[PDB]
Amino acid sequence: NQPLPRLTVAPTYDSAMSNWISTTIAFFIRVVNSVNMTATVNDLTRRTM
Amino acid sequence: AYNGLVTTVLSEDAFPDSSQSITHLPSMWKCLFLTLAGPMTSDPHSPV
Repeated sequence: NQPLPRLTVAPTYDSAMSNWISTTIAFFIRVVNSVNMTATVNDLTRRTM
Repeated sequence: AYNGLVTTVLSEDAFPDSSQSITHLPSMWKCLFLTLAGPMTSDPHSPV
């Protein structure tokens, strides 16, 4: 955590929660593009995933 | 003339609250009307 500011705030990716959200999504993309899903799932429905 | 018997001071509703930032325009407009009505008051703590 960090103390609050009284300047105007804006969504930022610096926050740890954001980092956690980013890594899991990034990691899953690797699950979708793994060999365990390349052989079964069609490629056109893998780019949507 | 009657300073020391009654001192006219700025109102407690005149100052902007501590929390609002200067980015809020009506809270900085109450700071302009306060600095101009500053030395008219006979409070010696008015210039602080």
